[PDB]
Amino acid sequence: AIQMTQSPSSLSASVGDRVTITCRASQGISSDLAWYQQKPGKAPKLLIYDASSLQSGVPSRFSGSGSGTDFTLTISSLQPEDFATYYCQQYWWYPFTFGQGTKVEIKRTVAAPSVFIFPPSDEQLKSGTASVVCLLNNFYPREAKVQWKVDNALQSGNSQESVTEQDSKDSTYSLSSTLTLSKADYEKHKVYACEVTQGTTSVTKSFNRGE
Amino acid sequence: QVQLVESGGGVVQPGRSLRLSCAASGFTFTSYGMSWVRQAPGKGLEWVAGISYDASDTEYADSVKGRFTISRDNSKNTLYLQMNSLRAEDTAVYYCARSPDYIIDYGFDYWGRGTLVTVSSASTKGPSVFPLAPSSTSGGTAALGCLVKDYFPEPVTVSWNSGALTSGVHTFPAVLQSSGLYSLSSVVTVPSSSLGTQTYICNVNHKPSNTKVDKRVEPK
Ligand SMILES: [K+]
Ligand SMILES: [K+]
Repeated sequence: AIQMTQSPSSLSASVGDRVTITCRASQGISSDLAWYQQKPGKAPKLLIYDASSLQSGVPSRFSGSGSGTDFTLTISSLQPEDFATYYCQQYWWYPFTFGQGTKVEIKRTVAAPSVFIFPPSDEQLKSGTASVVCLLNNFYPREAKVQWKVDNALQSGNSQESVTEQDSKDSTYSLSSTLTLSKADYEKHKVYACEVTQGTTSVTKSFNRGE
Repeated sequence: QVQLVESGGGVVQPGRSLRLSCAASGFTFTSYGMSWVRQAPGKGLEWVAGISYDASDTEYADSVKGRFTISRDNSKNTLYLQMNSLRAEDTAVYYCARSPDYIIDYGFDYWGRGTLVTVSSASTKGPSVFPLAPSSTSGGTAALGCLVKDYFPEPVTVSWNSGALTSGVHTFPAVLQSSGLYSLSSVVTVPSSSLGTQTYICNVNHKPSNTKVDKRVEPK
């Protein structure tokens, strides 16, 4: 099958910026390429067909170019409704294949997270498992290092991270890190700490099992 | 008014079969090629199968050849996808999509709403909702929330105070645990001075199990 590769996987831009998204095919596909826009929870919307032909109802700031194996999608003046994920698709030969997608996100100033730690509830402990949740609230950019320490012992393999999309108010992200332990392991230890590192700042929020 | 409406999604155990339908309206259905496109949770788009206007030609993705069959009833304006020998990797939202052609060239100009297919041996289960309680250990702002743990399948919806509280609400996407069940947290930041007077209740709806849970999150 023909492999489609997009670049970059994600990019941050501002309203009014000129944005260019590249799509490359592993084989020549002439001009049989389409571009799509997709927003969270919605179906994709066709933007361009035949590499350069604009689909009806698509603003003229969207334009496509290229042929063979090198294609580009250009947004001349980025608008607030353009922040979304964009896919290319070849229909040169079966099976039809998509690119992995390029996420166009909102650029903003760096923001440090507000860190909160939540012990497991007494209700959950009666089930036999303990979930310890660390919350990183309203930070930018997306990157952050979160480490769990249980009585100064660094934890690994027993935590999962989840990130929200950019907030509609301040364009920041939020992140949860959930430490999952058995009830027995949780009762055998005292100090539970969540260390969040971003840039030149490390913040450790902790609690002592009992207080 | 072009409308494409999928149906037939849900939970199916591995190895079983499931049949999706797509009801079309608003255009001459017999003149356009149709396709199925799927999207795994948090992944990209994958073209699944396509069929010509007169049903005389069908094409399939490599991962589904020999397992899936696409067909159409041009007298009922309905598209079908028969999915046999289903695997966990087939878990995705499935869209039916029209091409502006009698075959399936020139992209996909109209899409349905999508229907979720979850392939797993896990049984349907409503969520257990545990409190993420505040202390105030954070100044004028306090954080609280609800741990929505061990439900199947997707999705759950979370509101706060029956929808009256929307500012500062963050509901994280679910993660699939090793048990096969899903889990997520929903959090909200509130004025810490309100913790003694205002009540905060998360409302968790799980339509697949017909379960709604209301959890009062009180300071501890
Ligand atoms: K027509
Ligand atoms: K064929």
